[PDB]
Amino acid sequence: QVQLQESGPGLVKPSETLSVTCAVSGVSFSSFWWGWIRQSPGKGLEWIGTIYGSSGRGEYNPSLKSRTTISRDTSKSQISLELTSVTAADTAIYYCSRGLFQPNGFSFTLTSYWFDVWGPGVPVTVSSASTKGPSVFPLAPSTAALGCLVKDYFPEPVTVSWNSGSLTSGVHTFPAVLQSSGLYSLSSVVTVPSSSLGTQTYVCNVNHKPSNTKVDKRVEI
Amino acid sequence: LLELDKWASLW
Amino acid sequence: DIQVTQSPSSLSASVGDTVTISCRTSQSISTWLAWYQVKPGKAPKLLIYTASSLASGVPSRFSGSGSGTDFTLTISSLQSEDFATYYCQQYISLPPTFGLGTKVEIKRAVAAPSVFIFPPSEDQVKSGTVSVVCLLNNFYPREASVKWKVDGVLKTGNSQESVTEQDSKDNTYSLSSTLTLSNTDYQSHNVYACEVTHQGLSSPVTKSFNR
Repeated sequence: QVQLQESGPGLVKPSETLSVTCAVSGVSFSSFWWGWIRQSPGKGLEWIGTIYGSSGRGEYNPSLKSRTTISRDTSKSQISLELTSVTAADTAIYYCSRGLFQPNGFSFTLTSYWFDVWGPGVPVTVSSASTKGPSVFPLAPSTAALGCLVKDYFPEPVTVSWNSGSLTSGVHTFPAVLQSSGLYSLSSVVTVPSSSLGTQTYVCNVNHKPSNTKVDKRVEI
Repeated sequence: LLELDKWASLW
Repeated sequence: DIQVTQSPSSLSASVGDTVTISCRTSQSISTWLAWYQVKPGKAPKLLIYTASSLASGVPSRFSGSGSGTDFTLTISSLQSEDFATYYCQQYISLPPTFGLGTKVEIKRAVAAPSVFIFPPSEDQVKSGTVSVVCLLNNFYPREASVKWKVDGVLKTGNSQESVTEQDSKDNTYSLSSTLTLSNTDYQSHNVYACEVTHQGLSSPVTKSFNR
């Protein structure tokens, strides 16, 4: 029935405007309320605002109300979120959603919004950092561990395989941590028999699409 | 008008 | 300005267990609580609304109850697909506010971590900024402790930990601890130790190297 689909950029610079779009379908867009919800990398879910499909009127989060503008477009059956003067704090996954409400009986008042359908959400990162490829450094010493250090790159993500993907057993690629410099950094390790060391070859394949850089690094003793 | 829209939606 | 406190932040369970998740509110919200399932790289899904009304297309396993300030989500006979993060949400009054979530994870036998320390490469030394990596591999539960020692002295700050999600095969966790130092700072000290503590360990493990 109802199907949502968020759209928008991946990168926004601080102080600029964040614009994401949501396409609804499989229902009368004018007969329901639609809005935006977001979740920050570690912080919880945060409702931004919801509006009526017909009038475009609605309600915003008081904490974001001054910077928020949720518009509608009946043609595309589409709503848009214009968040002005963003900072790193506005880095989040942005979901589109339908806002149902109920009579808070017996009064002629209404409940607030609960959400029966969400979109997959679009990720958006706010940063002034420039595009930069990672530096790859090897991590070396019956069982033995080894890996690669992929650091000082922007933006997310980097991909890391071992022996062109032919080595996956015991592999662990850690989530990227945002260093104080605005650049990201992670490590990828893999457990291997210490007996095969010195003979077996281990190469981590680091690929950073948003900056072309494709690096193969052989991890030795 | 907001509350008015709200109730119009439900009917 | 209603605050919503969800608990626990995470709970471990086995398939078939009945799991419960509490949701408390700073003030009364009548029956206006919703529950949501969120799996990684998946659209959030409405489980329950009106505190106890099961949403369409949701299995009977999920059940909600409570009113006023105390609420509870119950999943009878936990399924494999149920392993995910769960959020509560009030909507009696504007603005809607969510709980910080409960991560349902797979219960598992205790497993001590395998510790490994990694000295910096000569290449990174030429960078001017070196990284000392300590690895805690395949352990359960998640709770662990890592301390950095330079020439016997505790090194606080300038450390960053990262933790993987529960491994698909053995349901264990792995952890990386990275100590970033100035090269001059690095070349001025000799021994770098990584002290690890975990309930699977009968004693604190220390992996170290001499520059």
